[PDB]
Amino acid sequence: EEIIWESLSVDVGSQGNPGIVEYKGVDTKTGEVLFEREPIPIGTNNMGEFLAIVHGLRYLKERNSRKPIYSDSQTAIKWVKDKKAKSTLVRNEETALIWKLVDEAEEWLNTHTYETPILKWQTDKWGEIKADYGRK
RNA sequence: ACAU
DNA sequence: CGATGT
Ligand SMILES: [K+]
Ligand SMILES: [K+]
Ligand SMILES: [K+]
Ligand SMILES: [Mg+2]
Ligand SMILES: [Mg+2]
Repeated sequence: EEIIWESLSVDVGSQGNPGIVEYKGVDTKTGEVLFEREPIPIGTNNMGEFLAIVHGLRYLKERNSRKPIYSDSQTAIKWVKDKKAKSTLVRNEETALIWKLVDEAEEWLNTHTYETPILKWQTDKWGEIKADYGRK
């Protein structure tokens, strides 16, 4: 089982969990940063991981790219497969933004098609995903 | 347990 | 040490 180097890798970064959430996507081969989301003041690790995959899907579809996406998040991979982010985060005025983005990401999944393979990055075998923030 |  | 998730 080898790395598919012709791929996009995504990851969340946070200050606290729940806390400030951001995410980015990189070229797995080169590490070039292809997109970065502006920090969202409150969210969870898994909401951010989910938004990162969906953004990757949208980014690759817009560019007519058939590359797969790597994520290290078992949870977010399943949420994308299900088209449903089963987060426990309370809904209130401070979490409104992240929940709006998550709701809109689900809605995009429910209105668009893609063949993009969404693959588990095998951290145990390969080290940290190339999109990692270096904060652990 | 496993994945973050 | 705490948290988010299956
Ligand atoms: K990190
Ligand atoms: K990890
Ligand atoms: K746990
Ligand atoms: Mg991650
Ligand atoms: Mg990481």
